[PDB]
Amino acid sequence: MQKYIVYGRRLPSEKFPEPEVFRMTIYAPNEIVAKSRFWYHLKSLKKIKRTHGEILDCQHIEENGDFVKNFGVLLRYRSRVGQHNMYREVRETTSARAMDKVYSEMAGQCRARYHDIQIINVKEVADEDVRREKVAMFTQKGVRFPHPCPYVHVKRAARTRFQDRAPHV
Amino acid sequence: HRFVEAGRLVYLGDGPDKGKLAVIVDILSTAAVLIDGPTTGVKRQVVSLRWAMLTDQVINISEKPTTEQLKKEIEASPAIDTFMNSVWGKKIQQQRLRAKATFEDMGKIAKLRRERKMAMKRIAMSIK
Amino acid sequence: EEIKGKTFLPAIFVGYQRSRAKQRENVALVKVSGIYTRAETDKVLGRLIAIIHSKSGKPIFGKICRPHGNSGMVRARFYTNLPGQLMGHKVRVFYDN
Amino acid sequence: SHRKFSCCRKGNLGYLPRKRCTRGRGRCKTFPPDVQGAPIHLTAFLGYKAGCTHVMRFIDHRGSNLHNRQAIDQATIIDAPPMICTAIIGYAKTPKGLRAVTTVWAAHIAEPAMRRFYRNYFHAEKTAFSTYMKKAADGTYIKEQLGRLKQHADVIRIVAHTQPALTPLKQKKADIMEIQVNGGANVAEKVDYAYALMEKPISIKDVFSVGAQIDTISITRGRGFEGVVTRWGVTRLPRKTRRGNRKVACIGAWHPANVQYTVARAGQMG
Amino acid sequence: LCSSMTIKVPTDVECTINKRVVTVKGKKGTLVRDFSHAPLDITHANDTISVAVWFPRGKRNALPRTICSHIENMFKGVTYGFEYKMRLAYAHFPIAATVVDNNKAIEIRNFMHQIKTRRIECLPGVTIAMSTNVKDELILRGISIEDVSHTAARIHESLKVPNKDLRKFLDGCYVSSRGLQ
Amino acid sequence: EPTLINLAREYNQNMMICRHCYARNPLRATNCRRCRGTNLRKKKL
Amino acid sequence: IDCKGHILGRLSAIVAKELLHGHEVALVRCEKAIISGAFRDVKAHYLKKMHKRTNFNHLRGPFHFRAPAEIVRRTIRGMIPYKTVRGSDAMSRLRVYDGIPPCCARYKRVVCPSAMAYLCLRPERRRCEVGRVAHEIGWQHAADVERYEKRRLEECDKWYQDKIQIDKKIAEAAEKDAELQRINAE
RNA sequence: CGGAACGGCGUCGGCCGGUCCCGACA
RNA sequence: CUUCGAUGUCGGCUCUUCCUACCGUCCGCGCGCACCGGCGCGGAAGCGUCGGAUUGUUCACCCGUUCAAGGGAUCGUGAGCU
RNA sequence: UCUAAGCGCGCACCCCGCCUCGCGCCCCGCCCGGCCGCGCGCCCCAGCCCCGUGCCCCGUCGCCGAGCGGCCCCCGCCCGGG
Repeated sequence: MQKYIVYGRRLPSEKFPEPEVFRMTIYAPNEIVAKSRFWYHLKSLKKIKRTHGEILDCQHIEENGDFVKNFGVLLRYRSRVGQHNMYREVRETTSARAMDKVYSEMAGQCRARYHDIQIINVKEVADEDVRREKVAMFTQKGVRFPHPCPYVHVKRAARTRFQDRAPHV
Repeated sequence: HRFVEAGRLVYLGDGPDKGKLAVIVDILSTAAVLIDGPTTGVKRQVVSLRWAMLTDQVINISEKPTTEQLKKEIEASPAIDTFMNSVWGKKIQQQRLRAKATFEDMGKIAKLRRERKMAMKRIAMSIK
Repeated sequence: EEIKGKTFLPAIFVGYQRSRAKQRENVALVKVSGIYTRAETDKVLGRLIAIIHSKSGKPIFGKICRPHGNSGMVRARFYTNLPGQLMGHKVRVFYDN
Repeated sequence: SHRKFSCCRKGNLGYLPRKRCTRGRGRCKTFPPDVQGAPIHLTAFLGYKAGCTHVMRFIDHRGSNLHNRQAIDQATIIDAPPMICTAIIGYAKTPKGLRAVTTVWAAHIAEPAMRRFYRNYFHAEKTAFSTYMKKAADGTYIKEQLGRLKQHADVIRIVAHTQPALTPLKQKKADIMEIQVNGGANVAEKVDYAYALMEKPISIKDVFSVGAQIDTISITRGRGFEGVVTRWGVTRLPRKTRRGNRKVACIGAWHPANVQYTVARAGQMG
Repeated sequence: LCSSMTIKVPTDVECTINKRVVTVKGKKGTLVRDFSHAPLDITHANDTISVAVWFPRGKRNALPRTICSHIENMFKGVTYGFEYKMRLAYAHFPIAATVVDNNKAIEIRNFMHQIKTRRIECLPGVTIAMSTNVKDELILRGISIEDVSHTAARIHESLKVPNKDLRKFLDGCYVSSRGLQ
Repeated sequence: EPTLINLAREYNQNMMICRHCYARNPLRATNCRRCRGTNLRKKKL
Repeated sequence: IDCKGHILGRLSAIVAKELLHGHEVALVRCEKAIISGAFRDVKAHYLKKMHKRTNFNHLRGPFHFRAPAEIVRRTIRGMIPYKTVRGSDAMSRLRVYDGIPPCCARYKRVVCPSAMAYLCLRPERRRCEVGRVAHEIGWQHAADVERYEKRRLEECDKWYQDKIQIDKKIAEAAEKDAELQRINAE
């Protein structure tokens, strides 16, 4: 939901005076979950527990949302059968908003919650590179389709309920 | 007729900017769209196509036109005027006025609405 | 009667503030017409309302106190307490005072 | 556990409730299908069972042994004195079923019909039809009301009354019965045929034919309170049963915990 | 995404599409088929009828082509007609087929020496004639493929051996040729 | 007779039977129409 | 309320609430209400729901009314506290009819759009009209209701042609004190 | 719609390989 | 576990109901289905599933016939009986 | 390619009829009397033919009549036989 670049390292020691600083880009709802996800990875990836480590920064990045881009995300998710790898493309104005779409699609179709899914990388695919037909259908220059759901103006009927005529669509 | 294409004037059915006029810029998916309303009050946002009912007028638009380029075209195009002078446009203006009515005003109108119901009975009886 | 040229906005006394376990007869839930949203309820909040007793014929006055849900229903308190045979009977939020 | 030996239930449950008939005499309940453009005919007649005789008949049934052979068969005589038609009811079939438009009565109704309308004719005030005979007998009333039947009715029936004076019965009151007129090309053909018969006798010879089949409808002979063995046909229990052999031994099982409607019980037979 | 298909209107046929009712007018008659059972944007477009289904999911994609084919069968049937040929097949007992009415019904008798008589009434718009030059054959000719096809299925269904082995007892009336003339 | 026996065999003998469903199914079938997706067919002469 | 096209349950719940607000609702053309789902399944539910009956005495048991307005009424008696006086009185306030009877022909009819099946139910959810299920379970007046609603429509249109003509005269009287109210009514 | 091993050319979403303007014999 | 200041304890007789995991009859389809028959399968609980010798027996077994499925209902059925 | 849209035929089963009961209601007769209400286009949603309104005051001034739609009222026994 938000997008954060979290910097953290292991605590300084006498055998290793300067420890390596590792930066990860974590998409998370809040700073505390971003820090939590960072440590989950740095425990498995580089054997650094939070107890044995210091987080030196959890910066929030406010990416410009003026124009739509195509995003391409690769993730690893866990089913009731076993872990699977997956590449999902999404067209959204920003990367933080693109992870919301991906997480929503993975919750609805893959029944996968945020804590199961690990995001290997997010990237901006160009219109030429898009590999999903849902994404590619709208990359085309002039895309015109009737309103997908025009009956959805039933938002009038709750406030109205009775009406003299049944409304046309 | 009436399609989700760049430039279609869209009435905003719901959301923070309900009751407002915007132009579609790009279609993220059938579900969504990026609209902006420089002549009106809508800032640039991605809304669900559900919240935006299409209007007949489509404004000429340069692809991916920012706010400043979109404003120049939205101001120049006579589409917003044609819609606002239309039957839907006039209703939207009438609906806008109705919402800002105090309890004192609601009473004023209800007396003047009863007066009309009775006037039509007086007129319909006259039409023999 | 005290109320003769008092114009009023139609309303209905739906029922008492209740839960599926305990009923609170002190506060009565009123559906004011033309008000479908909790934010719309502010315009008719703190206003005099009355329910005409069906046996007596005389008005039991009261005031609208606070909104009940997101859909307009308001919570209202009456000078006595509504008898319970008056549910569905109309309440009158006067345009004047 | 199961019964162990297949046997049917004793009794038809479509003849339930087995109660004394509340209807005064046999009623027709349904009438023969109307049939469009048939020859115009009257569907029913009222009669009184007289006796039974036994007849010798020559049976021309090919494939039966008794083909070109002779058979003595039981036959039931039903006395049918002519019936005076007294009225004409029209029913319009509606969403709620047939609903009668109106019933138009003759300007003169005979004494046996009037007798049906009062419990004791002698001590009766005799006010029935008093205003109606005055409103009718001008001719115009009947025609205007018959016109209402032609425009707003589909099922035209004739209301007839038996004449008990021509019978050995001690009744003295006419059984009043509606008889449907079937076969008209139009509704107006049925009402017009009915007017020809109004206030006039109708005989069985016109209503039915020899060789045709008829559905007799009547209330049966009565035997009063009767036991399960006679009323439903249940088997008498062995002779040593204490409390008697003339009963259904179990009226059900522990579950369902109430006696069932399908279990034979003592009550009115006939 | 629009799943589209296109059909080309023969100028022998003048066709009018209102709502989803399609009427074709041709030399042998006028056929009217209503396609309002499904969601389609059928368009006249000069000489091309395009079915055009929109947002297709699993079987919405299937619809554009069946409709386009159901329309070209209408065009072909009005222009040339449809003739389904049915040959009575028998061994010991000859089937007797008599065309009755104004060639609008058929009676098939002597099926396996059966006392039953099987009259099949042709659907409105199909006429049954006997073979003029083929022998033991019925010609079903009409402007509608669905009418001519259904009428012939009923004629086949009527002549069904009761029990037996249908593989050994392979008698019955069977459609032999289905074709425009 | 010959061709008519072939036309009858077309309508009476040339088919594929699903072993579970027992249903008649076309000769190029892969899955039975009724025994959904049941792939086991045959037909005997 | 004309139950033409109204989803049975979704209209009933809107009506049951209005019956409990003392609103005196009457439902016409119940035969044209819609039950979602394949008819074969909808009929099967209404035929399974008729199998429940008190074994000892079916006259003591649940009553299965085969008429469309009587099915529609039992649907509302489920969403109403009928045993209590509040709900027993509310059930009294409801009048339900198949077709528009002469009693209800001259009332102004509204339609609740939220409960209609065009707006609810996706194209393909296989709709089923209540009247068809009624004739399968055993209603006997399906034909008679149509024959009367064919003649009702015929008068309705003749009346409408006269009504368009009379309204022009009503609308033509646009000059009076009514303009003064219209200017103020803003 | 408690539920299994196993089926599905129901429908959506994936992962990994093979061919296709050397047209997926003409 | 629930009942011991008591819920009468097998089979038969009598009587109703219920289930399907269907034996015959019905409808399809398959056979190593020529026919007759058998046999497998899906739908189907409307009707039928009887008379007897021995045994307290349910069961068993045998004889017979329009050839004869299986069960539940406080192991249905004692102020009904034996 | 029997199915996905569309369509035909289709079971001793199911539902309806016929039959048994029938609360209510209806028409009529006697009687023909009060009381109450005030309001009608239709279709279709992948044409939706110009929409996204309206009503929003059942007393809050509405209440005559007309016309329609209601509702209520109304109807003996004893005795003797079957």
